[PDB]
Amino acid sequence: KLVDFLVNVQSILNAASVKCHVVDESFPAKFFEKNPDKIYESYCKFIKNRTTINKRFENGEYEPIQGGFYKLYHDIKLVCTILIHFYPQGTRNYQLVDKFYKFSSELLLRECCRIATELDKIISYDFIKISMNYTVPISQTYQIRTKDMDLFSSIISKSNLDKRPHELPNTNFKINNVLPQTDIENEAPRLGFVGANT
Amino acid sequence: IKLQNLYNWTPSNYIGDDEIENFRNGTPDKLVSDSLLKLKRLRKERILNKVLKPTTEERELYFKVKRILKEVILAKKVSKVPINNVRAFPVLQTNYNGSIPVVR
Amino acid sequence: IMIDAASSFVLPISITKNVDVLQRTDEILWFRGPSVIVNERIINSGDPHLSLPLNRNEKESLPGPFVLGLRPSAKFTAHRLSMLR
Amino acid sequence: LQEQSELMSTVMNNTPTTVAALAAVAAASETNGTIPKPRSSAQLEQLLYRYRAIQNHPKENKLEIKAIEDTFRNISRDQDIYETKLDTLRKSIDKGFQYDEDLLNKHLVALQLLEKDTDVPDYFGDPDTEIRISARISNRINELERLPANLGTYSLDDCLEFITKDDLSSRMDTFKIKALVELKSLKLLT
Amino acid sequence: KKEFPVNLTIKKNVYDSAQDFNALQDVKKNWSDQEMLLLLEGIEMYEDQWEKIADHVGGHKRVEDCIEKFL
Amino acid sequence: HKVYICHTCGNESINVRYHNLRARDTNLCSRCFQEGHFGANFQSSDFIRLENNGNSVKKNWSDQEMLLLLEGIEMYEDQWEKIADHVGGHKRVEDCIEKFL
Amino acid sequence: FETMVANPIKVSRLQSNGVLTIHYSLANF
Amino acid sequence: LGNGYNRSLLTEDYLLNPNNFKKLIAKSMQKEMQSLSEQHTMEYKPYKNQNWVEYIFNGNELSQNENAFSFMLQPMQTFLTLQSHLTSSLKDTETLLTINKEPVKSRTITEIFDIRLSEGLNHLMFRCEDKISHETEFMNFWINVLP
Ligand SMILES: [Zn+2]
Repeated sequence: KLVDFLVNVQSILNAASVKCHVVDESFPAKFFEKNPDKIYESYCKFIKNRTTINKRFENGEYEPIQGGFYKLYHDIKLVCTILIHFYPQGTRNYQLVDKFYKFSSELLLRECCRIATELDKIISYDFIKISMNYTVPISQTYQIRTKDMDLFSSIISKSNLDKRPHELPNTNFKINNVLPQTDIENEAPRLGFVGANT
Repeated sequence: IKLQNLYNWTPSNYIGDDEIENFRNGTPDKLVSDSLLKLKRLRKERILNKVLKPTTEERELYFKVKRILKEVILAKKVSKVPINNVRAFPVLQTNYNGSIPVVR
Repeated sequence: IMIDAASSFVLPISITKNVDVLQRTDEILWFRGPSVIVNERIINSGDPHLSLPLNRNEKESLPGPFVLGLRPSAKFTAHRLSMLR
Repeated sequence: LQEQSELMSTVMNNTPTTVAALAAVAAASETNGTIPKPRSSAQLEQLLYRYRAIQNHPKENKLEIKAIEDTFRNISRDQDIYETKLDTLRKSIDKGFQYDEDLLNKHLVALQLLEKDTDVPDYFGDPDTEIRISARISNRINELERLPANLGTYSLDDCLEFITKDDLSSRMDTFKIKALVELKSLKLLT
Repeated sequence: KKEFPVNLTIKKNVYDSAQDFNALQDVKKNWSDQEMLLLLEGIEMYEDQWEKIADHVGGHKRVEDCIEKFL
Repeated sequence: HKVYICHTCGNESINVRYHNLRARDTNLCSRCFQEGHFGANFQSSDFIRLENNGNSVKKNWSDQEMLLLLEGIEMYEDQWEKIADHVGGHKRVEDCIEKFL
Repeated sequence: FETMVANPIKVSRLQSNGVLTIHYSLANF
Repeated sequence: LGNGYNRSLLTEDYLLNPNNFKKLIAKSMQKEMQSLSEQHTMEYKPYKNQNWVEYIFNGNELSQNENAFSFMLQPMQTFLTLQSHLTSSLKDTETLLTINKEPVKSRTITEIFDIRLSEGLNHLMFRCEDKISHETEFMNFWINVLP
């Protein structure tokens, strides 16, 4: 079960890396094995102080245990943080690493599991709350106060592992956070509504 | 009043079987051929009556036919049980209004 | 209710020095309203966290949003990447 | 007077205890013409579970609970009748029959066509019958006009594309175009 | 021969109307879209073994229930 | 080849448009449809992904060509010049009527 | 910067739908 | 970087719906949800059909170079209320809220406001400041109430 589970992950990450070549990047040992929140600060320590991800499977660095897929998680996150800081934020390979990181993390998060408010004082008094919660990373836009137009911008495609300071092409820009809307969907109207007889 | 004979409940078990045990001692496929002709004839009488809903006599007869072929796949384990699928299925997708406000 | 509103505006000052990430005209598009962030497109219309059957106060911190998105297994994707070539 | 649907209306409105259909000889027996032994798998059977679980608290104002619990004995009997009958079926199977594939091909195809009410070939003027054609055409238009507009697909071939969190795969509208060619050609027939 | 094609994946079932797809409906026998995806997935992989597909679905559906779904 | 200018901006759709099904004469880029810049009136369900590239050898009649033919007869009810470019312009007048009948 | 009224980008719906991309049809010298 | 310019004031800001929208309809499947920007969990609780969503803003780890926020409200949800849990009213902390330009006074540390929104965008410019310490923090909520 876990033997194919190393092979099926490996067969995807080689074939899903032809346009971006993250897996064939020059990657040293980089033995941190720390908190994944520390995975760049220990690497920033590694830059100040001083075997690739394809060759990690080939050297058998990854065992059929959680730690063998934790190092598989640790070494992948090290390469993408190298490649995000290498490229500027507008190049195609910056977002190609950003697209490959989001896919490979989504591939590793699953399949290892297979193997104070007056409104709340009324509703919890009135209802029974079966609950479900989760985390989501939001994006940002710009905010411009022009002459009563109150302009907005598009979504900046800066990755979540960029960690660069807030530069501004204009200081009269304001910056706003776009909260993502997620719930049960409002019921779409029927097919007679969309495509009626005109 | 039981529980697992009360939660495990389909429309294909209210009749029970009452005919297939006698017929499975011989061939099982002749009742498949003779009842789909009754399903086709009753459907012809449904189109020629300007009616839409299926009768209770052919719906109860429909779950008889699916129970025959299932046990041949279950126990006899037919050498193909042929897979001809469209390899797709309809799912609901999310919808959203635009964020640019309306102009009147 | 009109349809032909502009909703896309361009400031005349060419500030295209640090702007390679945003949406350009080919100048910067400045819309009338903000953006819409959607988590997942395909919903899982089964999955009894959402279906709510009428049989039998509990919380459940599910792992991420990817439970409700219909993803396939890597075993078949390896079975399909072997079906690739 | 739709006694099996008024319980669904009381369940969907989340108030099946404030009225509870007011079961007497004038109300519980008027909408029934003993409960009429509902037909669905669980869409009308899980209703009677919650209807009894709600009427466990009054337990005496509603005399129809004896009529509901009698069919609870009949459901547990006919399941037990079938579970002995399914067991006597699985022993009455001849150890050799060798079910023919090309008849099972004709049995898998003809069953799938007869499920969703289409004409099956055998291979085994006159305005009276003009209304009986147009009553099936208008049957189809009113069935296509109840599908939701946000219909999407999922093929088994998207795993070679490696769709990200927001990638907009190009196979999402391979069912939505076919449902609108069908709905609009059924209006341009004249 | 030019024939109008039959669209069975859009057609709702008439005799039962409870084994339709979950977008077309308006142990456990619920059969969510995940196990419905894993059913055709193991059918594409294991090709009607009904036991390698029964645990590729995820165990909550019986072998008879995979054959009841496949029909 | 046609050009398909994106609605609610001035960008050009490269090879794929999101044709509105209630405005029925507007197209969108993927980016203008991803962030919901089509105005708060439309519900993102009235947007069929249509393509802008030239199709295969003729008398094939893909469902994009079939629906865009079916939109025009609901739009115009005549003027098969105005139907043939609505299919994409790579189909003759003599073929769409030969396809419709 | 708040006296910097921007340029509206008009779509002109007929240009959005079907504009194609004359001496090259040689019948006009 | 503006994360070192975090908010000294403004512990919690609640954008809960009023009980008037509940009591005029109701007389539930809870779905908490948090965002990966270190703060502002957005919990909500619909039922099979009202929602009564709630945008809480625990502004202790929120920045002040990023003052504005943006979300979208339903056409049924045009009313909002604040619950401005500050750090402390050590002085007369001035909490004003111009929805676009219109100041909302209060309902009457924790100050409750009465926000009624119109369709389309809203500024909802909220701020706190102290007279003596002379330190301002800004809150903007680009609320696009749906038609
Ligand atoms: Zn565009």
